[PDB]
Formats: sequence, C-alpha cells, structure tokens
Amino acid sequence: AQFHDQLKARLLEHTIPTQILRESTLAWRDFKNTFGAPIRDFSKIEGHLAWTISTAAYYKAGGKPWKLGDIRPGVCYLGLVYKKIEKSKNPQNACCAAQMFLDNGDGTVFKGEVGPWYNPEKGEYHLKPKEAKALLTQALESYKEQNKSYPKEVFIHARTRFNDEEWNAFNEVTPKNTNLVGVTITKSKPLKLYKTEGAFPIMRGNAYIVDEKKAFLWTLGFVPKLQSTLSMEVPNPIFIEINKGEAEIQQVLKDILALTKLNYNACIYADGEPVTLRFANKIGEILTASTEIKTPPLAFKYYI
Amino acid sequence: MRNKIFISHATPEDDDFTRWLSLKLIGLGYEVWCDILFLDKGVDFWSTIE
Amino acid sequence: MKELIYIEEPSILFAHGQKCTDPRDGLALFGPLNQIYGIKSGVVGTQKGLQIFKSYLDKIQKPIYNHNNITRPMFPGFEAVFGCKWESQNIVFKEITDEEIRRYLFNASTHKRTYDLVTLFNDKIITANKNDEERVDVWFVIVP
Amino acid sequence: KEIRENTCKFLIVSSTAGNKREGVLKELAVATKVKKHLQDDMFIIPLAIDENLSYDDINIEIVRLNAIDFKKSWAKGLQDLLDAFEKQNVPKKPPDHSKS
Amino acid sequence: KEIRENTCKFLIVSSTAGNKREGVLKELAVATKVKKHLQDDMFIIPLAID
Ligand SMILES: [Mg+2]
Repeated sequence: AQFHDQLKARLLEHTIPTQILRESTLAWRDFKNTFGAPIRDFSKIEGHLAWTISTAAYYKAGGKPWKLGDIRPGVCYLGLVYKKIEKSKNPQNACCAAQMFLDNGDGTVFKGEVGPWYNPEKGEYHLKPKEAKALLTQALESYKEQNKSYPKEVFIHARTRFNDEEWNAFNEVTPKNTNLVGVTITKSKPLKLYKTEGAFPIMRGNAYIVDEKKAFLWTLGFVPKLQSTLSMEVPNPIFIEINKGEAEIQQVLKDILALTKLNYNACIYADGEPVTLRFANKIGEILTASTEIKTPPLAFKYYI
Repeated sequence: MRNKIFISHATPEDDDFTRWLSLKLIGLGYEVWCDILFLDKGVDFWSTIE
Repeated sequence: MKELIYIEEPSILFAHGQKCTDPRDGLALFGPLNQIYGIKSGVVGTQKGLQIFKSYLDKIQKPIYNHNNITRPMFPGFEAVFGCKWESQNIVFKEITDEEIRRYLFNASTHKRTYDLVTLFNDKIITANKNDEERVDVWFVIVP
Repeated sequence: KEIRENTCKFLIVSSTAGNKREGVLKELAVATKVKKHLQDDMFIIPLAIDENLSYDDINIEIVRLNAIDFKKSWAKGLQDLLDAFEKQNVPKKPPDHSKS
Repeated sequence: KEIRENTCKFLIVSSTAGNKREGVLKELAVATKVKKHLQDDMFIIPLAID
C-alpha cells in the first residue's frame, strides 16, 4: 500500500532519483493464459509503451521534453489542494503548494513551493489566518529573487470556495496595488449532454456560459487529428466558478485550457484537468507518508 | 606513382587494431588505403580493390 | 437561444523555434531543447531481472510498431528521436537479497514486511551511492 | 522529366517484398540505362531495412552492390548516409525547418 | 527457376573480353552466392580458350 510512498519519502533526504518498474510490464510474454484466459496483454498497444517510458526517464536525466510558450510575460500562477492525514486526532491539515510559472527573461520556472502548514480543525478545511500570509509571502520573495524586481500580476487556483477573512488577509499582504484573483475549479458536476445525430460524442473544445461569473468546459471529446474518442462513454465536463476578484472569463478559461497538456509523466495528447491540481495532489501523498522530514527539496525530479 | 600502401584484415573480429594502425601511419604521413577508407559504395564488392 | 461558444487548441514550442500541437511528431522532427547525453544508470533486483532488463533495453533501439498507425505516432528509436545514448553495456549492478526469509509462514503484520523490504532496498542504494566510485544517474527497481 | 534531365543520385530501397513490385523494377531498369548513358561517378545507392532479408538473397541485379545497414539503428544509417553525401561534393543549401 | 532449383554445374569461360562484360560477372556473383548456400565447392568449372 505505502511501499512506494514510504520508499521515496525516506530516500528523499539523500537526493537520489529513482524509478520503479513492475516486472509484468517487462515480462508480458510468459504470464499468459493459466487455463485458457490470458492474464495480461499489450499486443495492440506495444509500440506506445516505449513512448510512455523513454521521455519520462529523459526527464529524470535532466532533459526538457517540451515547453509551453503561450504565456504573457510578467505574470504569476499558483495552485493549491488540501489533504487528510488523520494521524492522531484525525487532522485534515495538509496543504501542499503546487507550482508557479515565471519568465526570467527567457526561461520558464517549474519548481513550486512546499511546506505542509497545519490547522487545528478536522473537518472544515479552509485555513487559519496566520498560515496564508506566509504562504503568499513565500511566492512573493520567490518572484523577487527569480525576477530581480517585483511581480506585476498574480493568479491563483483552488478547489473549494473560501470565507472572507483569509482572502482579506491575502489582500493585506499584497504589495503596492497588484491585482489578485483566485478561481475555484471543481471536477465532477452532472451536465450530461448528447449529440443529436451520428454515433460520436461532442467535439472537444466546446463551452456553455450560464453567467458572467460561472462557466463550463469539455475536455473529453475526440480531436479530429486523433479521430477517436478520449473516453469510452459520453464525457463529463468541468464546472468553473470565479469566487472573487475582477477577472475576465474568456482569458482565464483559455489559460486553464492551455495548461492541460503539460503531463510530463506521460505523452497522451489531451488530459482532463489542468496539471496544477493533480500535480499538487500527487505530491501531497509523498509528504504524508512520513512527517519526520524537515525542509524537503523544491525540485520535482525527486518527487516524480 | 607507386606510393599507397594496402592493408588487409578480417572485418568481423578485429577492426580496432587496423584503425589504430591506419591513424598512426597517416599521422606519420605515409598514405594509407584499407577497407574503411573507400567510397561508401564500390562499383562491385571486389573489382575496385583489385 | 442558448448557444455553445467554441475554443480552439493552443500551440506548444519545440527545438529550432518550431511549433506544433502534438508533441510526439515534434520530438520526431525537431528534438528537445537542451542537450544532455549521459544515462549511466543503475539497477537492483534478481539476475532474471538483469537479463530481462538487458533484453528490453537493447530491444528498444529497433523501431516497434503499433497495431493502428493513425491514432499512435510511430516510434523509430531512442537515438532516432532524442539524440542521446542509452545502451545495455554500462550498468553498475548491486546484488539483492535472495534468501527472502519471509515466506507464507510469516504473514501477520505485513507492515513489518514492508518495512524490512524498504529498509533493505534503501540501505543497499545508499551504500552503493556513498561508497563506490562510478557516477550513477538513475536507479531502476524491479520486483514481482 | 526528372529521372533523365534533373536527377543526380538514387536511393533504391530493398524491402522484403520490393522485388515483387514491377514498377520499381521498371524504374530500376530506367536507372540502369541512364547509368549506362552517363558513366560519371555513381548513381545507385541501395538501402536495407529488414532482418528477414538475408544479405545473399537480395535482388539479383543488385547483388554486385553493397549496402549501408539500417537493421540495427536508424541514427547511424542517417549519419553515414549524410556524411557520404557531403563527401560526394553534392551542392548544399542552408537548412530551414520551417519549410519541413 | 534453374540457378536456384534446376542447376547443377557451371561452365564460365575466359575470353580476352570476358572480364569487361557485366552479365558474366553478375552470373558468377550469383554462382558464388549459391555455392556458399549449397556448401559444395564443385560448382563452377572455368574455361580458358584464347
Ligand atoms: Mg514515476
């Protein structure tokens, strides 16, 4: 259950990359039918297996497969997701900063922030006012040191709406008059819809606006280049709600759509949710395996 | 006229010795012809070498 | 009447200042941005793991074909796409435990079994990294 | 037009079933005739890809010629093809990936 | 048909212009290939006339 989590968590203190490969992937020949039903199969998909592995290993070597270049310079980005540890007093307090994008003249930064700040409450999530100030200040000095100047515009993602006091505290730690906005992104909300004619689902990239604040987006259709569906059955969309701030809907929607292909762990053409939420989700269980670590690194090579 | 020096060997077992000899001889200056310093395609397999 | 607004696909950057939408064909055409060419690796496991890893490592040099071309772009080869060397003749292997004193007789408190497994693997890796001379880059772990 | 008036080299490909095709053999005979016409440097450069195609059972008319190997890794085949090409003093052109 | 299934011996000749003819050279190349395949050296019997 926690084999990989524990192994990577305890090896994290020595700064060594690693890669775990099950033998069944390598030995998919001899694990054939026990009594007439084959256990296992990659014939139809065999070539793609190589595409799944090589580039990943390349990233662990120190190579950059592909970078995105559709970002306005002099902007921010950040994400967040919580986690349940339920160690002793069933605490709900595990917040893992996801990432941040920066333009240091010519390059792109993908290191993110870390530090599992705690919270006495066990079921209400949110965040106490003290932790949030340091949480945003951290990204602030990171931007200062990687920009040799001050940041201009800031964006924030989330998973759940939040109360007034902590956003007010976030506005309190705002330097000068920079604009801050946070966007809540759910995962599943039922808006099942069909195609009137034919035998194919909706075509990927559609939208359905219900108000100047809320919005919707579809991600599992079928790209004409791929000509085949990304999901076996009819898809399920993502519901978008803007919580606070003055943010135009179309630009933020296209921005969050543009950040669903940076899945370095694989090479599938399209992915459902943006990289940020799942990326913080998959770093959280690494640090929740064992909590004796102090100041873990901020490079995602070792985590992934 | 007669200036070049031919070198023959067995390809699938030893090539490093021949390569080192060719490099050393060309370093000293003597012109060298062997199995690895010919046009990427011959007219035939042999006719060119003979 | 309520209508659906459509959003087009963005574009990603590649080498030589080129652009495309899919990344696979771009890699097959232009390659990565930064050039690093050392994959001196490491591995732990049993000897059958050694031979199977060697076979799979030197197998990927030849191209391997999908069942359906139109949905999966072709894979010509690691050196064909990346311009980086990775072969099955420069591995520095460290031997694994073979006795595996843990058997069906010992199944209570599997947490302890997991602890013993991870302690063994981690100490072996750490000792190999700390004491030996050769410069290793990645560590592959295989186990049934 | 192109085979006679505006061609410099030739890149016949020896696949497994390349001998069966009558069109490739016809254009191969055309290339042989144009080589018998020119007699300047060389025109034909074979290539081999398959592992089943043994080095002796190759197309009968082309047994006289050798072949750069591609059965092991495509990268080295592309490399030695290109440096043989540039050794043959073929006229150059600055690269441009945008056209590709 | 023959050189692969219906050929036993070989009777290459040697004129004063045989070494400059492509057909005979091609045929003897095929003959050497089939002699390697057939693991028998008793295949070609050269002839001298002029
Ligand atoms: Mg992984």
